[PDB]
Amino acid sequence: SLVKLANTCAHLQNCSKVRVALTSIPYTKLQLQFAYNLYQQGFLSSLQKGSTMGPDKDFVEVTPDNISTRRLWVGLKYRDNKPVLSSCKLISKPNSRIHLPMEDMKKLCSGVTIRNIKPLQPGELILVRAHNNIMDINEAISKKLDGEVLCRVK
Amino acid sequence: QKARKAMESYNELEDSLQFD
Amino acid sequence: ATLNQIKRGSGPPRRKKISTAPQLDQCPQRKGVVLRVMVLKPKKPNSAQRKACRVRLTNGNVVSAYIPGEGHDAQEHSIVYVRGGRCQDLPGVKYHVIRGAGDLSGVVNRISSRSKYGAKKPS
Amino acid sequence: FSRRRIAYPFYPFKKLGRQHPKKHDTNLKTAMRQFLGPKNYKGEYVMNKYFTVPTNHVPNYIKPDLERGQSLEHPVTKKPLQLRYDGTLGPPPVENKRLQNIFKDRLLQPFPSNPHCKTNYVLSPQLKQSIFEEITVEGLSAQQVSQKYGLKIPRVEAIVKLVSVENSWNRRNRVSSDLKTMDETLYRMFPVFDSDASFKRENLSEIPVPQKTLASRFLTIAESEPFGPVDAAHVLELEPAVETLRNLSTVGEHSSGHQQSTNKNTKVIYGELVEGERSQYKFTNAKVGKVGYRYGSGNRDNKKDRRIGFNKLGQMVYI
Amino acid sequence: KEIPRYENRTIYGDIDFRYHGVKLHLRSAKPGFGLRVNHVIFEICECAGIKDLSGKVYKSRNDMNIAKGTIEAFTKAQKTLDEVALGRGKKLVDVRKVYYSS
RNA sequence: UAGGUAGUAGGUUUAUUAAGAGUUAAACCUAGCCAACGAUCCAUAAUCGAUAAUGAAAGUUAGAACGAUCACGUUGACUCUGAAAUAUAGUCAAUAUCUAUAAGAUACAGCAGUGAGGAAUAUUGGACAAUGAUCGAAAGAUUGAUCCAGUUACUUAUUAGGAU
RNA sequence: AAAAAUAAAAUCCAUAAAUAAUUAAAAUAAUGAUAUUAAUUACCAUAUAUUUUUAUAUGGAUAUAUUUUAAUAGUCCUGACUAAUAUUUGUGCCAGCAGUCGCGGUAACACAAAGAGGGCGAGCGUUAAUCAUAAUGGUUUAAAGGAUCCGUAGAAUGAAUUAUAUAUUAUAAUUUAGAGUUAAUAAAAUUAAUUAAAGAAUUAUAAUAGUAAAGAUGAAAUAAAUAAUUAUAAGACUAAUAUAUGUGAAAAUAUUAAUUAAAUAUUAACUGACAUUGAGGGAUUAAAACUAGAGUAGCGAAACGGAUUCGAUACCCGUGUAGUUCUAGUAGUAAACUAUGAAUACAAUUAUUUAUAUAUAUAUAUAUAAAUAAUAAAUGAAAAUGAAAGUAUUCCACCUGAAGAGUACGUUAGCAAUAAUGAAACUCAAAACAAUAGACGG
RNA sequence: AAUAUGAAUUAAUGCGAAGUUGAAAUACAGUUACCGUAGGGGAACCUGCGGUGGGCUUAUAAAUAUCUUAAAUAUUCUUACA
Ligand SMILES: [K+]
Ligand SMILES: [K+]
Ligand SMILES: [K+]
Ligand SMILES: [K+]
Ligand SMILES: [K+]
Ligand SMILES: [K+]
Ligand SMILES: [K+]
Ligand SMILES: [K+]
Ligand SMILES: [K+]
Ligand SMILES: [K+]
Ligand SMILES: [K+]
Ligand SMILES: [K+]
Ligand SMILES: [K+]
Ligand SMILES: [K+]
Ligand SMILES: [K+]
Ligand SMILES: [Mg+2]
Ligand SMILES: [Mg+2]
Ligand SMILES: [Mg+2]
Ligand SMILES: [Mg+2]
Ligand SMILES: [Mg+2]
Ligand SMILES: [Mg+2]
Ligand SMILES: [Mg+2]
Ligand SMILES: [Mg+2]
Ligand SMILES: [Mg+2]
Ligand SMILES: [Mg+2]
Ligand SMILES: [Mg+2]
Ligand SMILES: [Mg+2]
Ligand SMILES: [Mg+2]
Ligand SMILES: [Mg+2]
Ligand SMILES: [Mg+2]
Ligand SMILES: [Mg+2]
Ligand SMILES: [Mg+2]
Ligand SMILES: [Mg+2]
Ligand SMILES: [Mg+2]
Ligand SMILES: [Mg+2]
Ligand SMILES: [Mg+2]
Ligand SMILES: [Mg+2]
Ligand SMILES: [Mg+2]
Ligand SMILES: [Mg+2]
Ligand SMILES: [Mg+2]
Ligand SMILES: [Mg+2]
Ligand SMILES: [Mg+2]
Ligand SMILES: [Mg+2]
Ligand SMILES: [Mg+2]
Ligand SMILES: [Mg+2]
Ligand SMILES: [Mg+2]
Ligand SMILES: [Mg+2]
Ligand SMILES: [Mg+2]
Ligand SMILES: [Mg+2]
Ligand SMILES: [Mg+2]
Ligand SMILES: [Mg+2]
Ligand SMILES: [Mg+2]
Ligand SMILES: [Mg+2]
Ligand SMILES: [Mg+2]
Ligand SMILES: [Mg+2]
Ligand SMILES: [Mg+2]
Ligand SMILES: [Mg+2]
Ligand SMILES: [Mg+2]
Ligand SMILES: [Mg+2]
Ligand SMILES: [Mg+2]
Ligand SMILES: [Mg+2]
Ligand SMILES: [Mg+2]
Ligand SMILES: [Mg+2]
Ligand SMILES: [Mg+2]
Repeated sequence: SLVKLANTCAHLQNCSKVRVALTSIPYTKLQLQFAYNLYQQGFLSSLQKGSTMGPDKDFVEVTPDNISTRRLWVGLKYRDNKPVLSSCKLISKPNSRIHLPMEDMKKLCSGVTIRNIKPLQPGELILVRAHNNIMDINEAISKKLDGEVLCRVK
Repeated sequence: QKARKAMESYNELEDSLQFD
Repeated sequence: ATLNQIKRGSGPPRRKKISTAPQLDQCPQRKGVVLRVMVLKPKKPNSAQRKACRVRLTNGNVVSAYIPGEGHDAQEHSIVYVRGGRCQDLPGVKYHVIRGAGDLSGVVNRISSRSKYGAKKPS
Repeated sequence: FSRRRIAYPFYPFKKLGRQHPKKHDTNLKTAMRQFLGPKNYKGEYVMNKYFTVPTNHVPNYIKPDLERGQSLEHPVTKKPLQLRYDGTLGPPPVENKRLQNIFKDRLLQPFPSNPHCKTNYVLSPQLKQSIFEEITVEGLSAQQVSQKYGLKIPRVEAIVKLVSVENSWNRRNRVSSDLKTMDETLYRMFPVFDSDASFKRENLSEIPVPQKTLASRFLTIAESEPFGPVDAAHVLELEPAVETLRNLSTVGEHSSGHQQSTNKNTKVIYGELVEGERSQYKFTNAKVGKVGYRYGSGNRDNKKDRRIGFNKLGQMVYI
Repeated sequence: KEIPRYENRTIYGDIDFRYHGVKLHLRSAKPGFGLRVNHVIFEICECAGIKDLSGKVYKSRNDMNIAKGTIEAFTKAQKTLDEVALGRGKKLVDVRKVYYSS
């Protein structure tokens, strides 16, 4: 759900403003892939599965009995009195989805505004979804993949 | 007319003094 | 507006200057015949006896044209050429007559800006 | 704020006082006569320090800021002379310290307000002959001579071309005394090039800056991932910059690597020439869809960007 | 105040800053691009040492609030490459600079 | 301009055509078809480009010039020939003019030119030398296509004197 | 530092044109309209050397030299936007100028000129036109949230896992977090419609004794009483509680009871995305108004009178018709207001109530929601908003300077008043909001 | 029947100057203003009915207060004592 992803992006911005160290997001495959990319790119300190009440200390198998109570817990980073994850916005919106070929993704990473999408800025992460997998735009260009430009994180 | 436009000439005149 | 409202017509209004000489019918100038020469009083805070003229254009439109320059020899039945341009202090006078065209002569003894007053170059 | 400003000298000068009614002089004209000094009966300005050319390979460029407008000196002793109350020229009261230790860079800077413009070094008549004899006789490559004397390859190729013209001129006695006099005078006005002097040597690593690369792309990679010029070249989809430099050094006609044969693959026919025919037909194979004048092409003749060219005879022709 | 400058000539990336009624959109530019911005921003860039910049001011164009907004944008809306790298624990490479390196 | 449509929407068959189809004509059935994402109606307009103008760009404007396409040759309909024409043909009628007064001829949106209208747009020019087109076996003939020149700062470009 | 001005003349050296010779190319088998061809060369020709080019020497050709020879730009502008500092004259709100702001009433940088100056330049200016010049927008208070909700289309949007496919979509299976169904348990007595009752007072009438003034107002005057105690009749209204708290989609809703309908929380089970929003459409919708029939105490447009006033078509007083009430309808409008559409996810605190639950050493304590108040952050033109007017997403409505105008015309609907829909021309460079400091306030 | 033109005839409105008759609005504007609707009046406006605040949140006391070693002891103290 792109709506759920929009909710998460707005949630992370709200948490950054108040500087909470730990927050939770909905437990779904898309959310987990989104969070994992942020973690590997250095935007998130930690990524743990858990429940509505907090991160799990020991592994808890997820089943239909507890799926409704599952959450993903992410740790936010702050350095030099500045939040590392300041902004998080969707590019492809629920009411206007954007699919780009690899050629147009290369132009976006080269300073060209494609379909009103502002080009990639220094230190910014743009995520792309291809065949239900989320990857950095630079990785999609390396794999010659065409995909939906989901969001940009800075 | 007096108040508003009088300063246009004086404030440019202030800049005249700057070169002086 | 929402994305669907934009799809249905919603959008920013366009900016393009509007015509201020509708009676010319998108022509640089139109010939006309002076119906009556008149003297009009500027709107305040201006004071003067502004010379104007009512003119019937070759397209049937009747307009009020300002006669520029000091002194004019325009009369009734005189052939005049009317161009765009309003007289700011005279409401309803939206046009100018061209000096040195038709039966309207150039300004007598004009030295500066002669081309604007139909004055030929002195030898 | 802006107003018309008569270009009065920035430095102090003797302004006009009370004037006889028929002089009709200007403060600009009197400031110029003070800069120029007296004019002799021969029409010369001997007191001006710029009237005569330097003869020691050191350019005499104007230094109004450092001399504060004092341009007069003794024509033989080169000792400063300034205007006095009597209306005569004499020694200045205090020596000018700004004119005795001038930076080396300033000496080569002709325009006071632009320090990014410097004169070039003149090559001595000996270095030119050496370069000419090495490329032509010894058979060295322009890349070698360029890397030896610290001269850019185009300049090296130009020296060979010009020395060839000087040999033909000297072989037909076309270099007159006046030309020799002028050449020597101009030679003694510029700093001579020294191949050994490191600062005088021309940079040999310059490459044209492309446009696609002029933008600033940034990549976020692992903290310990190595990224070097070759990786950057792949990202920008350009040949390595070192390769560009090497390909630019093999362009000289006498440089190594100069090659042009991949184009000798176009069938050409030279039509039969018969006695009495004033011209020969040359046919060049082409491909339908590429050859021909296109239909409905933009006419630019009535536009500001109309294409203007020059034919083999040098005559201006519309393209 | 000190303002971060990328290569001592331009800003780091693009800036979309709102200062009261002034909407400032500033974009970094290539070397030799010059200053193509509101005249108020031009003077500030000249004093600060910014040589290449593009931008557009929307909504309010009050000179006073453009100047203050610009100063604030140069400080609160910029992040150096070094600061981004340290915060994320990643290496950030300027591809254009590496292309001309040894 | 909110309802529109009655060959109208669909089915079957014949006629017609090289050929599909309510395309046209005839017959018989079904009750459909279009429409507030704008039907029907009215007004306006020749359309477009790798053309021109403008803008950072998306676009916007023009549609003269170059090129592509369509329509028309005073107006309407019809017919003949033909692969193809409601032909700048023929027939009849309409409007205007003309002379030969005939069931007549002409219609400059071919070139030049004239009057009119308009703010405003040119020579009643030269040549078939070139490139094409038509006729001819050829020799050749014809060509206001075309190529040239004339008029007009309408546009563009170059030049319209340097040193002292 | 007031220049005009290296500007002029003059000096040096050129080229164009002319003149002379020569002469391509468009075209060749031949044919040239253009054409008095372009170009080249400067006595012509030739030889040698000679990037080019140059140079020497030769044959003929004139008197040691060898055809001649130049250079007259216009147009707009100089207060600001907008480049134009060297000043001066005439005019005096006249004459005139003007794209915008404006200029001119005797020291005019703006009009008409001189001087000087700034543009562009065989063009310059001007008019008519095209493109660009802010939505990288808004709607509490400035243009702009539909009165309200229900719900159709939506070529609008919308959960989870897995597997395929031709892939942000489709299909299948599976799942329960959204959305619903039923029951259990606890809680509450409101909101609709209907029926049945109660209450204080008011007015009228009659009686009673008892009198002579009463009533009204700023003060006045107009129209066996007033007051008191009884009895009777009629219509309308609903004191305290009470905060419209709460409830209801909004409009609305507070004397009592009853009938019918709807409405809360938690738990259990169940369905398995069945949801959100909602053009058109539908329904409801204060007061006034209208149609028909009843009612009519009090109040009260109008009308008629009394006052006030210089006047008083008013404010105040009297008499008081429609109306206000009920029944059955029409109509669909309000500052129908929170001047703020609905839904979902989310974000830092305190206080106060309410609800549910938990515990006990039984009355507090601990929890989780809701409401309200004051705030952090954030937002904002600010005033302020504060769980939205914050951070985001989805859908609908609406706005594009003022005035003209919610007008005109047409259409649709209505018994009618009217309601909905809804322009253009002309004119102007205004117009509006928040906030600041004053002034003023019966 | 439509489109266009003129049109007897007739409706609305703007600007300009410029007086006149009142004093309706902005302060408690001297009767709170405005919204909807109805009636009336030279004109603004007046009156009835409900609504709104873009007017009254502009909101600010019926007062009353207590016992342990006042010092040879707390008050001093400078890295000390412990
Ligand atoms: K239509
Ligand atoms: K034409
Ligand atoms: K021919
Ligand atoms: K000039
Ligand atoms: K607002
Ligand atoms: K309530
Ligand atoms: K399912
Ligand atoms: K729906
Ligand atoms: K609706
Ligand atoms: K009554
Ligand atoms: K309200
Ligand atoms: K809505
Ligand atoms: K009033
Ligand atoms: K009212
Ligand atoms: K009223
Ligand atoms: Mg003028
Ligand atoms: Mg200026
Ligand atoms: Mg058929
Ligand atoms: Mg049909
Ligand atoms: Mg039939
Ligand atoms: Mg047409
Ligand atoms: Mg077009
Ligand atoms: Mg054309
Ligand atoms: Mg078109
Ligand atoms: Mg044409
Ligand atoms: Mg035809
Ligand atoms: Mg025809
Ligand atoms: Mg015909
Ligand atoms: Mg004709
Ligand atoms: Mg013709
Ligand atoms: Mg005419
Ligand atoms: Mg001919
Ligand atoms: Mg010549
Ligand atoms: Mg020939
Ligand atoms: Mg004067
Ligand atoms: Mg001016
Ligand atoms: Mg003047
Ligand atoms: Mg002058
Ligand atoms: Mg030109
Ligand atoms: Mg735009
Ligand atoms: Mg809104
Ligand atoms: Mg509302
Ligand atoms: Mg409203
Ligand atoms: Mg549930
Ligand atoms: Mg009584
Ligand atoms: Mg009560
Ligand atoms: Mg409440
Ligand atoms: Mg709904
Ligand atoms: Mg009744
Ligand atoms: Mg009364
Ligand atoms: Mg109703
Ligand atoms: Mg109404
Ligand atoms: Mg309304
Ligand atoms: Mg209400
Ligand atoms: Mg709902
Ligand atoms: Mg109406
Ligand atoms: Mg205000
Ligand atoms: Mg009054
Ligand atoms: Mg009043
Ligand atoms: Mg009042
Ligand atoms: Mg009354
Ligand atoms: Mg009232
Ligand atoms: Mg008030
Ligand atoms: Mg208030």
